[PDB]
Amino acid sequence: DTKLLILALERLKEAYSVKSRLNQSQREELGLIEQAYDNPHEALSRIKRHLLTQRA
Amino acid sequence: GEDTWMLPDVNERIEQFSQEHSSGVENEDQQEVILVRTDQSGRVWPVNTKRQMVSTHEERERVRYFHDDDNLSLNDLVKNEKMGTAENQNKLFMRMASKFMGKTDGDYYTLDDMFVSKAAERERLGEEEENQRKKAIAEHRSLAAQMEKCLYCFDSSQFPKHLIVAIGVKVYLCLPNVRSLTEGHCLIVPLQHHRAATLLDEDIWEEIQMFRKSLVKMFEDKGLDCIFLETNMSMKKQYHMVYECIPLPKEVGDMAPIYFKKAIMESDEEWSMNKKLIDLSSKDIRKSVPRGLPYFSVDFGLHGGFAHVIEDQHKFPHYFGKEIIGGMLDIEPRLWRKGIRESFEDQRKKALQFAQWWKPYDFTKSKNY
Amino acid sequence: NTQELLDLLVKCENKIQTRIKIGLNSKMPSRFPPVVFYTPKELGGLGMLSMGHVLIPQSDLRWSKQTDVGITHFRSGMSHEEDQLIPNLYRYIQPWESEFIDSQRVWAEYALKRQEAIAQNRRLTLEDLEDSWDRGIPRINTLFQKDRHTLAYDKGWRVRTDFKQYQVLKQNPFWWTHQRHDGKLWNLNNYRTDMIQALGGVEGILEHTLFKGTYFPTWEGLFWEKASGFEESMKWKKLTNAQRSGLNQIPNRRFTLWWSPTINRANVYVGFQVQLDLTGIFMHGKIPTLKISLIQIFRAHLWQKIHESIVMDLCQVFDQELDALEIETVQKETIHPRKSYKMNSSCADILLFASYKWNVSRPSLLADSKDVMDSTTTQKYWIDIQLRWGDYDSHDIERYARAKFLDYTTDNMSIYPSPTGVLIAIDLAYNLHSAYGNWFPGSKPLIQQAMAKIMKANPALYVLRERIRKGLQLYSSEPTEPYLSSQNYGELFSNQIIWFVDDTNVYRVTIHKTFEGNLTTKPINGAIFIFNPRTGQLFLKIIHTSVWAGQKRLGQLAKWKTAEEVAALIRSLPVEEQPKQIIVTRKGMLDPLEVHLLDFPNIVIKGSELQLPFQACLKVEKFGDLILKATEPQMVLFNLYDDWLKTISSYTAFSRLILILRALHVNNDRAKVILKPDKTTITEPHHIWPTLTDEEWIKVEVQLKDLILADYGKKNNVNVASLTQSEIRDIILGME
Amino acid sequence: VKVIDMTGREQKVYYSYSQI
Repeated sequence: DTKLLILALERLKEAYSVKSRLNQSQREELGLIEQAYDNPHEALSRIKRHLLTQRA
Repeated sequence: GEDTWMLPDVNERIEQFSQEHSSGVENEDQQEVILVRTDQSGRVWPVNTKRQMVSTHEERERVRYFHDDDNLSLNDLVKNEKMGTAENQNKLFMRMASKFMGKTDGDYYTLDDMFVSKAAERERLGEEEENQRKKAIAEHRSLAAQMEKCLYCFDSSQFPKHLIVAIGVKVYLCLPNVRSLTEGHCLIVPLQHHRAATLLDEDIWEEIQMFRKSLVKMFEDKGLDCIFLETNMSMKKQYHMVYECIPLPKEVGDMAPIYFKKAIMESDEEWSMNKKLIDLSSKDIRKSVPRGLPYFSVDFGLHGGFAHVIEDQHKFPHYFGKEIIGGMLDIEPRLWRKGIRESFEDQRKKALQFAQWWKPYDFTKSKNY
Repeated sequence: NTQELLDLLVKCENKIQTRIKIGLNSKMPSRFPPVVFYTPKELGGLGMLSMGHVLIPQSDLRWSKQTDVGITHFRSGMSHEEDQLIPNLYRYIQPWESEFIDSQRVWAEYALKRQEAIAQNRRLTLEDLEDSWDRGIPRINTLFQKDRHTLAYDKGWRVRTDFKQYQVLKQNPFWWTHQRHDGKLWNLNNYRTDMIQALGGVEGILEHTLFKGTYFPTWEGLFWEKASGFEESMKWKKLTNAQRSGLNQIPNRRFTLWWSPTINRANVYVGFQVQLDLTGIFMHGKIPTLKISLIQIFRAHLWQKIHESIVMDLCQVFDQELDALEIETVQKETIHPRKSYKMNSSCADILLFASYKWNVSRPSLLADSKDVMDSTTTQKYWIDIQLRWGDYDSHDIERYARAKFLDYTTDNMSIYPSPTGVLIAIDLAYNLHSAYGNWFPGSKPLIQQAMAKIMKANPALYVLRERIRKGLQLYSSEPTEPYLSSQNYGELFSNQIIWFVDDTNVYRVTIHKTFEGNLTTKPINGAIFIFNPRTGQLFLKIIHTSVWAGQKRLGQLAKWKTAEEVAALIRSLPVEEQPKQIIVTRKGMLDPLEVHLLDFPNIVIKGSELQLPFQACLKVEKFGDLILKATEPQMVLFNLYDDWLKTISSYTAFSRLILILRALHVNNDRAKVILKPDKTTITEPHHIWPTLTDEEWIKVEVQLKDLILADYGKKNNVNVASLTQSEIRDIILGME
Repeated sequence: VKVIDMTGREQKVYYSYSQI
């Protein structure tokens, strides 16, 4: 699972290689990415909780 | 004992130093701190201390293009040009970058015509005042702010004080603040900020190489190998110099030239100007990278490795040297991006294990009777 | 095979090249040189890839260089052919049909290679591998990818990258591949390598550039920058984006400056021309930012300040060589300032009065070696100095010199004292110089030696060169004035006054604990070390700790303060005692010392790569006690040869001195045992070293040498016995 | 500025370097 998480985050961050000029929604995305790197067992529990319960 | 505990051998060398006892002002909240400006090349220099569009023309004739052109003597070009501004180009540009200029309509009022018209006098020694505020207060506050939050700056706020193993004369050995990527991770750090090895002086670089040669000898008798990393980012942020040492097994360190050859060539901008992958095998860092522009460099034990003049800072991570090593050793990503902190007194007694490795190899004293 | 598409490639290439042209105006007038596009980025060109049958004009292969013989011309590559024709990509890109066959070899051949290597029980290494680094559809080099262990889970990756177009608003041409799994899949090193040969080699390209103007020694160690110009975050965060019409042009500044001897050509921008009002530089057309960049470089009347400098510094030779020639006296005309860029005619700059009458040789080049025919012509001789700013079409200086000489002398637009004279011509864009005119005995080799000195020594040229360099943001690794090295050492004992200067023990610092247990650092007293090798004279200015009060900390100004002390000394020392050369152990001191000694331009300043053992000498107790007990700054003097020069040759005495200090550096008290083999050995109390006979000195010299070599062997981990006597001597002298 | 000659068999004190 941890290996699959790292690959997921890397191909997310590749969208932001273009420029340093970011809006609010994009800065929030990089914040969430960095947290997932810093604490994988957080994000993995949160991802799995989404699948079981989120529908709207 | 958080404020008091240290390795005995470090305390002894402190006792040995102890036994040897047997222009502008800027009043920074109490003290006095003499004004200094740094150039691109990292040199230190002291800082000395209506409109009418100016009479730019003589009678149907042009005789100056700046109001102060006629005052400077022959040598006063020379003195300034040896200690000058980093660039003096943007200062005209930044003024003409202000709005309400109209526009250059192609011909008749080119950017040249604008520039020549702009070159009137700054208001009553305004050039000196703007230079004074930029060179003095801005650099000194930035330097002081970094100094206060510095890890490696000896007497600063945080300073773990017990990860010190050695203390030579002007550099020392330290151990990292975080969970320490490999087993015997250690650092070679100078006392003062110098930001680079090319900005160092000869005596300090000679003393780093004595530590460098000795650490290889220690790990070779245990059967390991060494990689010495130096990452220097852009020289405007004033980070402290650190010369890392990351030991890893022999059967992986044989591969280490190959992996870095690949990584450096792919590391950065395609269509880069500066012809990537400088070879440091023979000439060494001090005379293969110019003084005062950023670089990454890597060394493989005794034999020098590669260097890479970084450009476009945002695409080249500061953790780059650790990342490649953490790949091939198959370590999980947290250990080099942002680190993992340790137990603040308990787990940081790895220095007991590391000092008893480095006891036969100590060169920083002669009192070993 | 798709001839319809090849025509489109030629069309697209020509369009984008026109877009560059409009950025430099030009409009319809053709003959724009192709060199600026296709020159690789490392040489400062745009690095354009070519896919059309463009060709270089045969005029562009010319290049030239000046050496001690004079100028020499070269004409690269051509025997007769116009066939220099800027390589296509396609020849250097491997067909798919060959790729799909080669991949069945190399992925099998590698498999055998590692199988025997692991049977050999050793790691596969770069020398085994460079022959097949870059082959196979999965490229062989992908095995050494940073994170290969985790990429083994990245299934579905080709589908994913094709679908990225529905998420990322950019578009990318490599939708079919990625370097993580396929590798690079092309390589154009070979393309770049012979693009240079097509354009006429590296030496042929650089004539089209300002490179010669910057006066770097050679093009090897050069580096560019693009991270600290105007293009910082300031440029992009600045409000009012509609301002980007004037300052939209300004990133091109460097490119326009660098290539300027071929953008500014008369043969390209046919039309009316102008002269920049404080310079000799002609301009053709309105280049968008060259006029800005030149006015910056020549700011504050630099043209006149080059000219009148060179006039005075040339006259300074004739101000000394009065009896070397049949001349009585010389005079400086101090004529009106604007003649330095009055191109229409010139007066003389300098005037010379014979004893009676020379012989006039003939009107001839500075390189013309011999013979005489012209009438003796009493009293009057003159020289003129011409500056110019050349370009590619007319950088020949010798044709220029002879042309201007005839033009002014044949008609009344100029006044000179006599027909017997010469004019020097200097092209500041290429640092070429030559002269044409009349000569007299001895004067011709004298002018040769004078000009050869001027073109490296002159401060005003140094101003110009540094401004071009800093304006180009172009940096170098190795270039400096020549280091002091082993083979120079005999020159140190010449009759000139020479000083060594060392500052390594100025800003010493002591760690100590506070009484609160927290650590900190105290500064302590230092000294400035100044020494004379051919006389033994030493000076020692003690720097007491109190001078850094308020400052303290990082001690930033210490090097600047060090130069102040040296300059204060030399200013107050008598003029005849002043050094001819100052040699400094640490290269960082060179710039502070130079600035403070500009009032005395006779002083040569030279850096050493060869280090010397002076650092250890200040730990000798006879000196250490004095520095510690001192409480105010004061100078102290010593002679390190106690009495040796009364019988011993100076370089042999120097050898003894170097030996002693080096031995003390490496093994300290053990060297003292060689100095004090019995406690009953004796000295005068004034002396640094014991009273001994010459035989006794020879005995200990061998012993100290043997210690130094043994310690050299130990720390180099190598046998000493292979070293020759000369290699031993070099290791003692400082470094091999 | 005080100077302290210690070049040999006598000790001398100059008070400006032009005296040297």
